[PDB]
Amino acid sequence: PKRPTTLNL
Amino acid sequence: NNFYSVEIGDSTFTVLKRYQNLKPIGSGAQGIVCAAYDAILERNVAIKKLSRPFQNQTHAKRAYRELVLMKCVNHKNIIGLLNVFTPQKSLEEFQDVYIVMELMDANLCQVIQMELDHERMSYLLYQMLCGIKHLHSAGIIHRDLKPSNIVVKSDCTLKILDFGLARYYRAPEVILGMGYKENVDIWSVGCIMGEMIKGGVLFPGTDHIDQWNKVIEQLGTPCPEFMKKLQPTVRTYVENRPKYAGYSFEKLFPDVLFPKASQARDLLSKMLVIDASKRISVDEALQHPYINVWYDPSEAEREHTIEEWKELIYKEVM
Ligand SMILES: COC(=O)c1c(Cc2ccc(C(=O)N[C@@H]3[C@@H]4C[C@@H]5C[C@H]3C[C@@](N)(C5)C4)cc2)c(=O)c2cccnc2n1-c1ccccc1
Repeated sequence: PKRPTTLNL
Repeated sequence: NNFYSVEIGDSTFTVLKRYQNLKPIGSGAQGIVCAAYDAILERNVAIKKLSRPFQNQTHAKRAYRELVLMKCVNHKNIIGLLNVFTPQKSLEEFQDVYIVMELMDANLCQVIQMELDHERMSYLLYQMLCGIKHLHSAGIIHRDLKPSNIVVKSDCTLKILDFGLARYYRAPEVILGMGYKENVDIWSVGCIMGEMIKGGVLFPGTDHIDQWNKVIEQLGTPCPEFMKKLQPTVRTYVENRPKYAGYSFEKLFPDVLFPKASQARDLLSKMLVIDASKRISVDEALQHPYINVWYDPSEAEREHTIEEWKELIYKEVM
């Protein structure tokens, strides 16, 4: 539940 | 008047005025790609100028296919068509096709080597599977899925970039010239997920020949039961190769590498299967524990002359 909303590039 | 020109390296982009500040982000053999700001949608887009679409029979055929497929597919985990245009005013002068597309932030190469938790690992794979399932429903089987044609955004969204064929990540049935089915793409997803964990290409074959070696070296020789499916001229070479016994998946992907874990290992051992008839399917992969956490039903469910291709393509553009 609650999918990630940030990814680190 | 509606168009203006900007030089991008040796290429001249002549585009609708809505597209401003073109900067190149990459190039393929299909053509050159710029990010632009679209003033009318108030967001950045990708603009692709097609490389000599009517150069010959192969270009035209491939330009036409891309145009037709983009127009039919529509899904949040697949790069979408926004616009298509040409600056030329008649079929006679028709030279250039521009395809305007959604723009993401990076390809998967630069995210794959970094340290990913299970939640971001699993949710990117879920989105990848959603995009793949939709492609398959439209009768499109990719076969060329790799980190460089999967793209991601800083919000952890993911899109599949294109439609593939029609060599590190390619399935056995493809490098052996066999038939393939839908779950040929599951192999590639396994190779990618396997890469997300080990931190490096699983089967970095220096050549097609070294490629099958590295596969069977890691995974073992395929059973009878596959050779029997092999065409004679290749059935023999494959058969002549030295017998390689396989490691285990605990051996290939040990606990030392994970931040679940035992789960990503199970799914992997179900995707990275040489014999496709034992390889898991997209629908099963989706509902598999390591993946099913994100589930949402609305996301997860001829020859011609060059002039004739040019006419067909022109219709698509107009
Ligand atoms: C390498 O390109 C891709 O992986 C790539 C990305 C990710 C990305 C998107 C944008 C950038 C990028 O360099 N962005 C920069 C930021 C944001 C704006 C555009 C430029 C320059 C800027 N100043 C403004 C900073 C990098 C990767 C797409 O979203 C993409 C979307 C549609 C078509 N092709 C795409 N390609 C690509 C693939 C193969 C060949 C040519 C293009």
